Formats: sequence, structure tokens, C-alpha cells
Amino acid sequence: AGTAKGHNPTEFPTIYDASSAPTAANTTVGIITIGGVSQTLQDLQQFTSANGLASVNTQTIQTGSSNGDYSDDQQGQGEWDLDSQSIVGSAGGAVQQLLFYMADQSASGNTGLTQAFNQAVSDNVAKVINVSLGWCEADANADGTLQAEDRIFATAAAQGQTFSVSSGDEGVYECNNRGYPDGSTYSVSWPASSPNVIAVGGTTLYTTSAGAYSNETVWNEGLDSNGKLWATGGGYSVYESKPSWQSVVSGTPGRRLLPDISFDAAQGTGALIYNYGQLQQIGGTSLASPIFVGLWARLQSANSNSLGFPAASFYSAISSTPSLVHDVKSGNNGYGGYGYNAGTGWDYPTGWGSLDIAKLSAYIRSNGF
Ligand SMILES: [Ca+2]
Repeated sequence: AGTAKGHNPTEFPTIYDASSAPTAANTTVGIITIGGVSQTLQDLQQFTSANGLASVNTQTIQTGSSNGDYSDDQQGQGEWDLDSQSIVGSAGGAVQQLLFYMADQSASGNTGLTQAFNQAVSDNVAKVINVSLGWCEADANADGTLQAEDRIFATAAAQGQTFSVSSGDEGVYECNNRGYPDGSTYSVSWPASSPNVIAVGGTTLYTTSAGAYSNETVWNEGLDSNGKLWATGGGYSVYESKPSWQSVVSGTPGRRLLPDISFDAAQGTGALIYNYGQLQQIGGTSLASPIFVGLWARLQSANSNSLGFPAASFYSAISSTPSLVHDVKSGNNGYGGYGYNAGTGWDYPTGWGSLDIAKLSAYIRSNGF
């Protein structure tokens, strides 16, 4: 059913039923970056101007040493472009401010990135923060990055901030040189496996000829020319214990299950993004996470930025209220007959599926969150 095609980010409110909600004009949103965003800010101006939108108020924050390296990473600009344009589109064309928390590129190990997360939590000005990044959780564990960063996310959750993190682009093969098929050996991405963030997986998005939502399947576009798998990350952490709100997914291990929710991720149904002035059709869970961030920021604006970290409420509300989501039922996030399969209700490729924002907003008005 429906058609697979690229989409302007301004289409995401129509697709996920958010047009009747407020924009995110009253909510400040952050984006974690590696290095600078100078070209990204030019591409953002192109984005708002081409779409006839009011300009976005931005700030860039050097999160580490004042002598650090915050030069633009050229390939990185495409990520910060995807993130910023998808947030602003999904938000209905307005955010209060977009803050770019830039990691120092000349810091030791992963310490630049850790310090970027730290600054966003310390400052506590952004209500929702996008993280379209990740890597094998076992590698993060081995060198202590996991432990250091989980402390920061724990503080964020306690203070009511929502970090949104892409679940991964490697399907179940995150730890096998970042997505090479490995049979029955499955792994997950950090920081998505943290119980202190919302992990956002990936769908293949079909729309009707009139541009309305039609259906979603799992994101899995198979192998590229190098033999690497492109599919939604999903599974469970080998380290993190299950938070109690996930007990509603019976028959799963005592571990943090991910993702929590999912949005559009297939390149073939991806977003049209300005990158160094040129439009490109881009996917990944790097796309799905900023869609969530923009939509969630609308719900914050509708609720005076008073909604806390929403994981427990998503699990209780969605398990009891299937109308709040588009339940993905078809596809798998592996290769060669391996990987997890989607199915009725929560599944490992897609978690609960995508949010129907107007229905979720009505739920929140009635029940709180
Ligand atoms: Ca499902």
C-alpha cells in the first residue's frame, strides 16, 4: 500500500498527525554535534528561507576547552543538517531556540562527546536534546565511556530533560565492525541502550498519493556495496538492567530493551536535506530521532514544558492504548534469515512504532504524562 518516496521535513507533521498541535515555538531544543556547525547554519538558513518560514534562533556552544577544535567536520555537516532541518520541520516550522552543543574534536578518547552531553545537562536550558550518534555499547563499556555518560543522562532524566538517541543503522550487527552480517550474533548501540534516554528506531514510510500516512514497515535496506547492513538498531543491552516500566513487554530478558519508539528511517523514504547547498535524500535512525525530537517539542510547548522524562509514561500509555501508535508488524532487522522480526505490539526492530501525535496529545490532556 502507498508509495515509497522522499519527503520534505515540513511534511512530517502531516504524516505523524501533528498539524493540530502547537509548534515548538515555546520549547528550546538541543542538538549534540561533533565539531562545528558553520556550514550547517547556512544550510539551515536555506531550509527556512526556501520553505517560507520565520528564521530560527540558534546558538553554538563550545562544550570543552576554549582552545579545543570546533572546526567543521565536512561529513558531519550532513548529520547536523539532517538533525536541524528534520527537527524544525517536524516541530511545525518553529522552535524557541536551537542550541548546538559542540564536542571538542581534539579531546582525548570520547571525552569531547562526554563533555558535550555534560554541558547540555549542566546548563539545563534545552528541554529536548537530539543525539543522532552511536557505536557498539561493548566498546563504550570497555573504556569507561558508558559509565561516565550514563551518569550524565541519569541527571538529565531526573531534571526532566529528554535525550533522544538514534537506535543504530547496523540492524542487529552493531558490534561486528559496525554492521557486517554476523549470523545469530546480535548487539546494540550506545547511547541508545541507556535507560535514561529515549531510543528511536527506524521505519520504512509509505504515504498515499495525497501525502497522507499509509503504512510503516521495518527499516531494512540490506547490504551496501561494501557488504554492510543498513537497518534499524534494536535488541537489548547486555549491561543495562530493565527499567521497571518495560515489564509490560513480557517474555523479554532483564535488560534495557530498545528502541522505545520509531519513525521514518529508510533512505528510500527519507528526508530531502540541504547539505552544502545541495539537496540530498537522507535516512537512518539519524533521521528518526530528530523527527521524534521535533514532534515531542510540540507536545512540550502544548504543556508548558512541564512533561518529564517520558519513558515510563510511553510504556504504560501505549501498552494500554494501542491507538496512540502506528504498530509496525512487517520486516526484520537482520540479514540472511537472522535478526529480530516485527510483530504485534512492542518488538525489537521498532519498539512501539511511531506516535500519532494528536492522539497522544489528547491522551496527555486527559491523563497527564
Ligand atoms: Ca510492532
